[PDB]
Amino acid sequence: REVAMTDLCPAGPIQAVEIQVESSSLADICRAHHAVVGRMQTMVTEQATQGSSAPDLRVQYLRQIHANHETLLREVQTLRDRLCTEDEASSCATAQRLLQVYRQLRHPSLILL
Amino acid sequence: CTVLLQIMERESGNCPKDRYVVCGRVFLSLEDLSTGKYLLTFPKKKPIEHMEDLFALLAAFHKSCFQITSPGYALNSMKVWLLEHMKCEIIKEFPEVYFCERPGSFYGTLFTWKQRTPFEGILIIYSRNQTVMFQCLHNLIRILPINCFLKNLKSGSENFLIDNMAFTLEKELVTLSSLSSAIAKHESNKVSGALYREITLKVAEVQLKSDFAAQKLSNL
Amino acid sequence: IISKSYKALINLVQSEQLVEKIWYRVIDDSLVVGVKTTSSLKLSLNDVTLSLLMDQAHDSRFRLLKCQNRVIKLSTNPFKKECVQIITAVTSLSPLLTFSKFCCTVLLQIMERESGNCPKDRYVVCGRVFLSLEDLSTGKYLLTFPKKKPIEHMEDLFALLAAFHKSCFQITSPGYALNSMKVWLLEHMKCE
Amino acid sequence: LNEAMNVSCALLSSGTGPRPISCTTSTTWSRLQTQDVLMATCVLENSSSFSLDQGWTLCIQVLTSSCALDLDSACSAITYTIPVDQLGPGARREVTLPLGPGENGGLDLPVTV
Amino acid sequence: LNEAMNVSCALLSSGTGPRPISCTTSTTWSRLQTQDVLMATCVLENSSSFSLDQGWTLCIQVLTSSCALDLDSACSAITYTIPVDQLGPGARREVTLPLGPGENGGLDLPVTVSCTLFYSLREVVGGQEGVCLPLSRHTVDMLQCLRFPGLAPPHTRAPSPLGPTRDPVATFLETCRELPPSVASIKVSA
Repeated sequence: REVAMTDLCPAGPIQAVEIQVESSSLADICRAHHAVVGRMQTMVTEQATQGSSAPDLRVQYLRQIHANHETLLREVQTLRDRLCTEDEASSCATAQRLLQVYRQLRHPSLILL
Repeated sequence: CTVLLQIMERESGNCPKDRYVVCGRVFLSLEDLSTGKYLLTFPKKKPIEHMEDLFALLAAFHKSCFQITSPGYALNSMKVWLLEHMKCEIIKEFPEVYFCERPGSFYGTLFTWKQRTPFEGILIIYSRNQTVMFQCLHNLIRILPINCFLKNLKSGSENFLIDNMAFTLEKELVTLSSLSSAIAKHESNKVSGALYREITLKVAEVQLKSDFAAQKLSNL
Repeated sequence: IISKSYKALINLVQSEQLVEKIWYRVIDDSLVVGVKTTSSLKLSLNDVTLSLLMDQAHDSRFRLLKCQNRVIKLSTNPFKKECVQIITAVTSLSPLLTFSKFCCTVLLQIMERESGNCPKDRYVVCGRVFLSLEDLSTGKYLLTFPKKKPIEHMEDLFALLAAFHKSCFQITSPGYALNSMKVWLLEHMKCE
Repeated sequence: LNEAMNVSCALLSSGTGPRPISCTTSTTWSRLQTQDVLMATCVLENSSSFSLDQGWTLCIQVLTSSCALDLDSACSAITYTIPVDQLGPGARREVTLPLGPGENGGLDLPVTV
Repeated sequence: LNEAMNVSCALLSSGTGPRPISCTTSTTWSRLQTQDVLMATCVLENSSSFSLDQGWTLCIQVLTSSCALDLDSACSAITYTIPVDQLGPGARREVTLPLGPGENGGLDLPVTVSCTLFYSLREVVGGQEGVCLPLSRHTVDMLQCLRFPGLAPPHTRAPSPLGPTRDPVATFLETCRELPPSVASIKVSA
């Protein structure tokens, strides 16, 4: 579907096309995301060296994205340190939380502008 | 038969490296078998001292990988079930392989036992069909503790897959923090869409790793 | 009333034992079922088969089950005189040991060939095999070689004449006589 | 049981069209590995109201050539037996079988399934 | 050796779109027994005059999931191979080999078929080993694997597969011993 987003771009929300996938199995989401990201890598590297580049805002939302990424980065680092120390509940809730982080990140992923 | 070993690089998405090697040639004849020389035919070739012969087992035998946890209790009854009940010989050369010599319907079966964190071990069954892998878990489940949680493993152990997932996500989150930090010095010096594209390609290259490790974990 | 109605179905469809008995062995990863005929059932006149059928109580899922059909004719002490025709199925085991256990039922189907009406499509339920891992862990049905060299339950011969890859060769020695066979068999091959 | 009697009675009567349950089979070439294999689709269809519940099972038998010989063949016939579960009215299954040369490049034709 | 040199030049040189020799790798669904299975038709085509005569052989090699897994998989990959015997001008052949579900929906999907030819003279007469030309490396993604039963052209009653509720070895183990939809998305410039 088409989704125009004004607080990404400074002037013109291009009417950026969003691509979604919903399933019971997170495995099939991993796979179909993996496939599509592959196809977008291909398209963007064949279009680059010919196509131009739009400007961004530089402000507010790239910083929102920085903050919400840095909290999860330090959380993953604390989780890795805990996995190295090996106290108790070796890796069950750790897996269940890491995959929560994964799902959280995947829903918006690579707004390409 | 000519033998041909192809080598492909993963890291380079250019398919640049398609190196082939020719590692020699196999001749074989009905006479050469008629006179043994190559064959593995059982109990005569019990004392395993040509390691090629071990390797031709661990190739042609159906394998099956199993996670074991006795969570509130240490696990050493494995070592007794292998050496006394199943009547195993350790191969000295490779002391992590056990060859079953009990002389009814487990003869010529091989195991391996990595006991990492003596609660949480891992057991791998090379067998001469499936019915023999079943006969074994049956016979094993009989001897284990009450809490002992078996599990089938297609594609590696849970500790390694969580480490793989953790690494791929830490890398990706580092790349996105890097995106925003490269934007946050451009502000001090409106963004180059070219720069944004350049960094999204690196982020894509790490996202493909996280998606892969996630499909490994989400089946388990 | 339920019992009345079971028997009612069976009399709805419609004495002489067409079939001696059921027997079975486990070869390695092969189940062999076999049944011994009586003189009444003539394999000259009747194409027969045999199936196995899984208990859906155990089999919650649609696995198709495949069963290979072999007919075995052995002459008994020829040197009237007894022919022994037996009929036998083979399938894979490991698929059926999913639940530690199963019970299959055994269905011998018979169809005439001479009458082109397809008139006579009789069947019979020849019995039921229970099998488990506590059975096989105690041997009891296996054939495990050389311990079970001295062949004295003929079911165990019939299991090996089922399971095995059969191949028939003609031998013509056209400028000799051919007697070297028995020696090759008894001396070079060391046949009982 | 009631329904079973009713299906059975329906089947065993010759109403001049085999209404209640049908089972058509039909030949199809496929390709495997290198060789053209000959497959048979078995379509089971429920036309009538009667839902074929649990307790039902389909048996297929694939009879080779006729005339029992001097030498009893390798494989006289093959049999295939599948649970039909909750078929229902209008509803339908399909099963594919090979008949085809797996041994020897040798298929002998007049074959009944 | 002439024909080898002529063909080998024709492939590697002329860095253009249309080669003389091709290896097109599709995917298909066909039905066996009860399951559906995933086929790769590999179609080898000889659009040139060169006639791959003899001593030419074709190695297809099907690589699974790509990662350094700790224990290992029972089957890292497969490979096939075939003497290509005459294969004159315009002519072609086809080879269906399964990728399809390994034992319990067991199908990790990045999966590449990678074709190669292989010329060795050691075949005809020697004197010195052999040569591997690559040829189509296609990958299979998830998105070719998806099948659309409700949307389908026929609108025919195919039964819903409902892939197996456990592994056979898992059911064995449970017997012997006794929610929201996940989502992902992307945005991209019109």
